[PDB]
Amino acid sequence: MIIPVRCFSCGKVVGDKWDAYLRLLEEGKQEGDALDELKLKRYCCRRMVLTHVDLIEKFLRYNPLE
Amino acid sequence: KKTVGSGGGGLIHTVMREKGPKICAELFGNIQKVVNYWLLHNGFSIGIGDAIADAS
Amino acid sequence: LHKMSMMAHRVKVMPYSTFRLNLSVTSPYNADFDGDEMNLHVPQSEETRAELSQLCAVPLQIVSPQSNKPVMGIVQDTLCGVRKMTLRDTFIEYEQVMNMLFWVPSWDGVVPQ
Amino acid sequence: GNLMGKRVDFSARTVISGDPNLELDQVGVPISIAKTLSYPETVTQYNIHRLTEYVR
Amino acid sequence: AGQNAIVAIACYSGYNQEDSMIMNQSSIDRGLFRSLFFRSYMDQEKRFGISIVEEFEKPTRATTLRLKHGTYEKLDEDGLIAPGVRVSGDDIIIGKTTPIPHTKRDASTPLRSTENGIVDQVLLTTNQEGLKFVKVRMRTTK
Amino acid sequence: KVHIGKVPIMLRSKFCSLRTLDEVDLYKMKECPYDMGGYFVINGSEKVLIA
Amino acid sequence: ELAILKEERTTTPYLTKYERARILGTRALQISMNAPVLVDIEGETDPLQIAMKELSQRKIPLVIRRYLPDGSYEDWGCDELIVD
Amino acid sequence: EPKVNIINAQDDEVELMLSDVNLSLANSLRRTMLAEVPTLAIDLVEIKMNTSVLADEFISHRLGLIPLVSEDVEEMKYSRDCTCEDYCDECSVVLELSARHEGEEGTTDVYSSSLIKVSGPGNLNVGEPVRRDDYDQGILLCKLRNHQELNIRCIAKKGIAKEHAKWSPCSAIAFEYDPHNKLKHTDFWFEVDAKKEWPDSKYATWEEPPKPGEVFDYKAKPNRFYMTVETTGSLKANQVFSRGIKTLQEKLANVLFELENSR
Amino acid sequence: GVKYTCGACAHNFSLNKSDPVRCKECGHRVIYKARTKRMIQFDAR
Ligand SMILES: [Mg+2]
Ligand SMILES: [Zn+2]
Ligand SMILES: [Zn+2]
Ligand SMILES: [Zn+2]
Repeated sequence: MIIPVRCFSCGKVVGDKWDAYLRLLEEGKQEGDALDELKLKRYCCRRMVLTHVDLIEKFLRYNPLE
Repeated sequence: KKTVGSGGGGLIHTVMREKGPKICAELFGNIQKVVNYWLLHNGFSIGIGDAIADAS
Repeated sequence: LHKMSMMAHRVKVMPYSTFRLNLSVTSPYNADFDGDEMNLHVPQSEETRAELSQLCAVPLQIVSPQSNKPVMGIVQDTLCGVRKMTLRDTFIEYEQVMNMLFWVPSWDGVVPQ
Repeated sequence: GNLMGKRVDFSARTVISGDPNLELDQVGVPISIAKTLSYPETVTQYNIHRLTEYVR
Repeated sequence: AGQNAIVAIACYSGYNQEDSMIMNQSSIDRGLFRSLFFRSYMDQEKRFGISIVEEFEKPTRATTLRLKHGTYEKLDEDGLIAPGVRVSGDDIIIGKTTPIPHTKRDASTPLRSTENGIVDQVLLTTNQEGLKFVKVRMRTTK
Repeated sequence: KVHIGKVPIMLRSKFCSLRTLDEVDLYKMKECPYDMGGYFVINGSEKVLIA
Repeated sequence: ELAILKEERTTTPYLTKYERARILGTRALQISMNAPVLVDIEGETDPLQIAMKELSQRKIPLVIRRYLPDGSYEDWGCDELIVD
Repeated sequence: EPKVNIINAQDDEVELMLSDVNLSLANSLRRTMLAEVPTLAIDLVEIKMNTSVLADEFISHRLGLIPLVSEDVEEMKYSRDCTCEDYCDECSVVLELSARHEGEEGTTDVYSSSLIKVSGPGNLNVGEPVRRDDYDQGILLCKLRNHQELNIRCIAKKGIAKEHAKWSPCSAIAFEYDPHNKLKHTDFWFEVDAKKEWPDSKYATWEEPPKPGEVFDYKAKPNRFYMTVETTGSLKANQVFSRGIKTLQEKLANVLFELENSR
Repeated sequence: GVKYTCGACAHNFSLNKSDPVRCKECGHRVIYKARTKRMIQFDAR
């Protein structure tokens, strides 16, 4: 669906770093380097951000129901 | 398992035949509670390194 | 399969939607907790209540007549726990001893030397 | 299918779970199951107050 | 079709014995393994003669018999419940009446007895024969 | 040109309408691009033929 | 004819588990149906507990009719059967 | 007798050190800061209309996890303690969100900055969503295509993390003691050598390493704890520490009052 | 009557239990009931 607001394990806010992560990945930065630059130390937040799949765009591709 | 297991002649069988089913159930509960608390405050785990042997 | 698969228990009303069982009665029932479903029947008379309490009670079914040996025993973590508990090099400090002694329902209130 | 075995009333069925804090002869029953199932108790001078409270 | 959970293999409190497992309540509160559930109910009108057909309408005790014991106040004038309305079990979601050969009797389909949720979508169309055809999709959270 | 019957059409087969359709029009027709086809639709139910 | 004299009884003088359960259930039901109690009641309210107290003191007014396979029967009072 | 040493400090997190205290005191402080520090969070969502692809409960759950400024939440009153019907101005904060996509092309991203604090218990500094910077977009809430509108009225109340994890003021509290295992409180699993196979703790240089010829001290007790508290922005780290201490003190005072009244 | 939307052009219209099940301009046979105007509460938990 969309990026979760908080990390499932600890509860750190990760819902505001999706755009920054995509921007960092766009400019050739590696995933680990981007995660380090996002100040994500514990690997729980690292797997929260790294393993997220953005399915919201696929749903948005459909025509509005109303 | 040789003592508090389900085998014959063990602690459970002796306690049953000596005291009664009520005392046997009480023993079950007491042992479970004490050992569970000790394991809670001690800890136990398994890992991949337990399946790895040395070079020799 | 046998008479130990159907036993009389005492009701304790608890929240959530799962039946709660002691870990020592899983082996006679041949049950685990990976999605097993189990059934409960309520007697509706005093005579059948007495029959269940005096004939089919769980403590009366500890020893089975199939092999004159118990069918309920200390199993799973508790078993492993006692193997780590009764080792020769296991020592317990005073406060933990007091907590463990208080954890015993049948404790007589006397702290051993 | 109807004489040797049959479907019966006053029965429940649900998933089981473990509980180290229970006695050997104790079963945990959910609130909804305990409320749905019932037992008919007679009215005597020894339990009149409890039964009236339960009715209320 | 899954999530990466931080698993610790340990004997913590004896509540994970015999294939059981302990889940973090705070993780559950944060949306871990939360899911949706959609259920669809289908209905249509059947022809029983030249002019003996079922009707999708809100039934009343004055002109309809054999009414269910559920709630009929959640229906509209067309016999169909509006989407986005919270509904409990044993409630009427589609109201259909059929004439007798009080000239009509109730044939409305209610919600499942042990199921609650929110009406997500309502679809109305026509079948091969030419009568009405309704599908009500309800959504709940597990 | 005598009509003899109606043959059910397997989805994403050469005689289906979803072969040459591009991504935009597939989204327009409320059809998931990740769908693979290989099944029939009978009375609104998806049916698959086991080998 | 089918009865067996008291001096010719050959069955065990002990109370079996099935007999004990049946007597306890019958006595509990009778007590719940407002029957006279032959023992004092201090604090117990469960009819089963009252029946058990009566059984311990050997005051239950019931007779067990044990049936031999041929058809003859032996009558044993609840006050003369040994209770463990 | 208790001493506090602060190693690092910033509005998001404090890494500090406690000494001359019992282990239970530090553990209770950590638990209280984790679960028993009241904050302000959205607990009631009124959806006037929602045409987005996301479900209503999905958006409500997403809105409930958005941190809000709870600087003056102590002066606020609980909903249960309040004598008003439903909710009033001094027991809740009302937020309004209205989003719509303009044009037939593109996707409009709705963030947490679109929430407007229409009313609240003035002039208390509560209710406003937390912003990392003055120009920070905030937490991404939803995405909207053309002819898709969101109209939400949210009610924020005061609560603790015991009821729900959304009121938790802190994310994760790192807590450790005895980096050199002098007290022998743990046994180290190893294959060849235990010292080589186990990485050193980040506070290993703070304590002197044990000498090889040293004898075990059976009377030693844990007396030096290193703990790092990280917050979600709803409260400052120092505020979280102070309010956890105050909550523990209030709980002990309540127990003392109950004991006094029991006579 | 109550509001209805079309499944093709997303056009809003109304029916009075007498008109056939059709769109007003494109003649689509698939229509949906519009979302009710009543506000609904949510626990957001
Ligand atoms: Mg199984
Ligand atoms: Zn995390
Ligand atoms: Zn108020
Ligand atoms: Zn249309």
